[PDB]
Amino acid sequence: SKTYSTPKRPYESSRLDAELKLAGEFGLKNKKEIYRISFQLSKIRRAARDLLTRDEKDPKRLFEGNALIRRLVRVGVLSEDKKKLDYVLALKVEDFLERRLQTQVYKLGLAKSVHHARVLITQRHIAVGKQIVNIPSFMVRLDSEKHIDFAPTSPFGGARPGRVARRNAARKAEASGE
Amino acid sequence: SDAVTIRTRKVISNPLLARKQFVVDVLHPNRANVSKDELREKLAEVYKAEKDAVSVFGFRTQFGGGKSVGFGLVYNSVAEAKKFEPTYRLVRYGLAEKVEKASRQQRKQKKNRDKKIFGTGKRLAKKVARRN
Amino acid sequence: GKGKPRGLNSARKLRVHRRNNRWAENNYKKRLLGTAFKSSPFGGSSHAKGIVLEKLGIESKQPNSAIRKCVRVQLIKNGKKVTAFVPNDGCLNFVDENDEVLLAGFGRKGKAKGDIPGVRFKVVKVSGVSLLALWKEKKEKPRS
Amino acid sequence: AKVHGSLARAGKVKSQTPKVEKTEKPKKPKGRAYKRLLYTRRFVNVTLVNGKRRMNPGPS
Amino acid sequence: ARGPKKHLKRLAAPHHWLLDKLSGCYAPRPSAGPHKLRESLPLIVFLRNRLKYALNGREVKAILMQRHVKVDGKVRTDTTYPAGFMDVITLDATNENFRLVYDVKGRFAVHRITDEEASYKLGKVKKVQLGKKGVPYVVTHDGRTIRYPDPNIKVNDTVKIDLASGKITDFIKFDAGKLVYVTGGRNLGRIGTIVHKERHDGGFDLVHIKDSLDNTFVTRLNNVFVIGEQGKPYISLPKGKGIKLSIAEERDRRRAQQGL
RNA sequence: AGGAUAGUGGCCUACCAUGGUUUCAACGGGUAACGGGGAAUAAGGGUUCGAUUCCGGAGAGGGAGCCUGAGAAACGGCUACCACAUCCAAGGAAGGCAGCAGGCGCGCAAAUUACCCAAUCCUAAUUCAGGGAGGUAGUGACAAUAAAUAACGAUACAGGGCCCAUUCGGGUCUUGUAAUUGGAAUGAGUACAAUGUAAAUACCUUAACGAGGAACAAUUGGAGGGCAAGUCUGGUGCCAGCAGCCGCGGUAAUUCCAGCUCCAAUAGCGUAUAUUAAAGUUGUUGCAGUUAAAAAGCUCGUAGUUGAACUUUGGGCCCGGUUGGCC
Repeated sequence: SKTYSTPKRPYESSRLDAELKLAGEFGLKNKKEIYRISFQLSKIRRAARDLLTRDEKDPKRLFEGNALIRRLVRVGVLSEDKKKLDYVLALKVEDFLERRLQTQVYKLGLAKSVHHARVLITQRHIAVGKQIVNIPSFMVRLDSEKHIDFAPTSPFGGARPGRVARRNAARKAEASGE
Repeated sequence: SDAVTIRTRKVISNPLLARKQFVVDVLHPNRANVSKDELREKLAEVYKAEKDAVSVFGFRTQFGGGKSVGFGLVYNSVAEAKKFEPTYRLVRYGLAEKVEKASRQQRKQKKNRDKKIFGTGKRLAKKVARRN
Repeated sequence: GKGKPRGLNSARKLRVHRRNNRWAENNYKKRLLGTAFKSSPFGGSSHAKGIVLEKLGIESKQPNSAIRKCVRVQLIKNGKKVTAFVPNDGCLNFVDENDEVLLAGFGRKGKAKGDIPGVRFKVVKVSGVSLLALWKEKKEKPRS
Repeated sequence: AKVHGSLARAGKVKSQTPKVEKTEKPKKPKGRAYKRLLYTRRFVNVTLVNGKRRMNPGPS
Repeated sequence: ARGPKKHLKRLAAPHHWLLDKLSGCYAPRPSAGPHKLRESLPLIVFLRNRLKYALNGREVKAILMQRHVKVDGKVRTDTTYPAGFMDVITLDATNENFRLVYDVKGRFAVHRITDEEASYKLGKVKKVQLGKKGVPYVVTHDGRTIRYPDPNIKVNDTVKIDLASGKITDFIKFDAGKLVYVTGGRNLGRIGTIVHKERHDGGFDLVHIKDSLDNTFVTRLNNVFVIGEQGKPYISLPKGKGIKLSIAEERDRRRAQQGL
């Protein structure tokens, strides 16, 4: 009841280039996150490989392939134009990272950087629906895109300015008619 | 307490225990988060028990806050409550007194001492040499 | 016809052939006969505590030239006497005689390492503290 | 195999080093910030003669 | 060893009670009773886990020690009483008569029935013997001995029992064209109108069955249980009727059935 | 044939006969051997592990014997012998943690003499008692999951995309560097409270307090190749030491000792041992055998392995399934 694994060659500069580019583009702190997405993608790919080896119009193929496709579609990784169980193999880590929330925050605006987006998420701001979320790796399901907003709490979306403004109001505005 | 907004989901009647058992859902923005006894009052006000045939527990808050969910009971009589509900909940609600008993290992030591049968007379006077 | 039997009922010959021919790789022979538990001062263990009998200067193998500053160590669970290398410039001063050390393997899975002849182990700890820590002055040796 | 070797010479160089002390310098960021830093330092600034780059080039 | 086990761990309990395993600890061991350990359902499970009338074993005991609940017209205040197939459970709270039957996935379907249907139950005769003083008796699947039955009641037939008097009202023979409720096996909970039978002396008599969808299958006669004729069962059947809609049909349903 | 057994049976004996197993590996020896479900790693085939959280075998220091009972060859039950060992007013008496917690030894190598029956369930003449079973917390970097250590501006330097497509007009902006500076966001940590709980501690909630660096300061390994990362500085000078391997070091060390800079993984990183892949370097899939290791000196020959071709083909006529494709 536990799980995860990592890569083979510890070097190979081409990989390092690609990984660091993805990390800079998507606001990541580790290679473990890219490794995690590649792991998920590998599970998906080998499942679809087995199903494609099976016969067409085979019940297990139909069932599990339609299920996998439905899951990836409702996450938004697999576009609804390509729904045939071969782009599931053609998928990529960019296509998953684009559906991460941090990336979705930035691309939806609202943060003016992916690093600012990560900070806002982990600082008890952005909520999804009404549930507050503090995990950049969240995988929006294509429908909460129109529900990502600042929280009812969380200044920039609501109530008390918190600490710094609250204290500077007393350092400054109270300190007027001493 | 701004729009405390209690709701009761999944209501089951249990006549063979004489209760209504349900799920309490509190929507509690911008306050000190629940007040179980406020729930007891607000819920007896709608289920007609006045305080004490109502038992309620579990009450986890959603991450981010503003909402909590727990389990709730409302009985048809305080007597039925005092016989069916357990004593730790009755103590929580003040409808009973938690007995002042000895520690567990002390009770056990006492039992193991009392497993040895005697009291008659002046043979009392030489128990300094039992185990030493 | 490739020597081996291909017949559908030749599985006995094939597997008995394997059984007889697996006794030509070193790892299999080691595992099965048991050489860790019979030979090998560490009885199939990774580490072993020992008492320092002596300090030693082993002259390196050619074409190098140096003295490697090892110790003769008596093991506690076997009584076997063993040479072990003290790395990390100094640390022969941080060990002393009749000190309890902890030895580990010197890396090459039995066989010896580099220019040090006869030596198969290295010192990791002295009197409960790591030589790395003592060398980087993160800790100091207990004298009392 | 060998008893004779003058163990006095141990610790020679580490004792004889001209001890230099570490310069206190600004604090480097840690984590996500460091990856940002490296992405900049790689895909912004440096290259070298007609096809090349180096990441720790000595002064020349 | 050294005498019989009194405990039963979570993971060892039959899968059709549905609780939790990894060091979740213990499970309720059915006491000795009319039914077998695995092919049974204790009342603690029927009441805490299925109906949700209770949350704890002490609550279940508080229920059972009030003569509220009775199995086959008899109270059975035992917590781990093994109730089984075609057993009638009667609660005067809500006047709910529960028949224990099987859903198609093999769990114990919680069938609610009328009092007139709870008046009786059914029983598969396991053996027919002469007892002492030349008195014939039949033994059912629920360990019920019945003396002096109709002499035409041969083995594997089923019997209608009045449950207040342990007497026989009517019997149904084992023949082709008779309904069947499979008890035990992979094909547990299916209902399929015996096609024919395969003898195999000394070798576990087999039965070939045919669902209403003409989905033929095969089971073992020890696992077969007749209940009536073609299209005229003797019990109210559960929601599903023993068809085993495949996983594909099931998802087609619960996607087109309802957007909720 | 009898006896014994709950019962079968050389189980035990009486009489009788002389059989039974074995190169299709008997018997014997070894096992750092409880067995399985299963674990690790594998394109596929496979190799290794499996003391364990299920299942069943055993055992309660070693042996043996037995009472009671439905059930024990019982050990938190007796009897004896052996070995260890406690109390003593020396006459005798009482023992068995491979249950719980301790932490004497052994060692490379493993936690609190804690709280509780509130859950899981079990036992009992039993809804009420008991339960170190079990749960709860404490220690715990065994392993796993998520994931902070900072984000955004303005002025001085090196560039510019797009809005009004009305000339160098304002700009919702933009890529890096500052003994430049701002207000914003917090949480880790304290903590009134309630919640949680058998009762507490924590988690989830949450008033109040809680960042500007000299501060709430991330290490671990390396920078010759393999193998990402120094044609920098100082020291030492076949010494000290590095180095898994190849190799550095002998007065200009890209390898040692340090500083600076840089790299890799990162709350994790090294080292040792073992094992798996790599290893088609065990080769059924799938090796090799003239000369690199290996064709027996040659023939016969049993087991084993392997073994030529041939026996109803072909043609029709209907029935009803799954797929297409007019509409």
